[PDB]
Amino acid sequence: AELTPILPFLFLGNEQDAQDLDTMQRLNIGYVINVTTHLPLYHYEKGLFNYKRLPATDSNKQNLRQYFEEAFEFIEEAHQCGKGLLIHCQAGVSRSATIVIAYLMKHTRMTMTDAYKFVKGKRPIISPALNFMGQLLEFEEDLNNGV
Ligand SMILES: CSc1scc2c1-c1nc(SCC(=O)C(C)(C)C)ncc1CC2
Repeated sequence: AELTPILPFLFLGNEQDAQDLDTMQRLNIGYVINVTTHLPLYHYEKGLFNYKRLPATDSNKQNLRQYFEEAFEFIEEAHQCGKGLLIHCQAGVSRSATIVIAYLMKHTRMTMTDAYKFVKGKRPIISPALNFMGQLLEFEEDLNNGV
């Protein structure tokens, strides 16, 4: 089990990490973002967390930018209510790390590169995806130009 803490209230993991109900509970997690389409929402039957599925695939054509602000609003719900969010996808953490970096660019004032470094220092293995890097570049331009 390896639930990396990015911020005190924001956690990053893969499929295997999201199946530990005992560690999720120890970290005061009450929100879960599942950035896959086929995986189950783990522990939905226990009525312990609030969930959100961003239905995405690890494809070169997948748009994750459409989901950014739907996520940012679910993250800020947790930030305010005093609970933790787990954004998880699959082994490479390509999709979930993309959203994590995006939030750190809009709500922390970081640049894309500083965000990537911040996140790689805590979870050292984030496998690459050129499709998502391009979307972050566009997002960085949109924020500096007030959009
Ligand atoms: C937006 S990434 C970025 S910004 C500056 C650099 C990089 C980078 N990223 C990656 S892996 C991509 C990731 O982590 C996901 C996109 C899947 C979240 N390999 C190499 C580099 C070179 C240096």
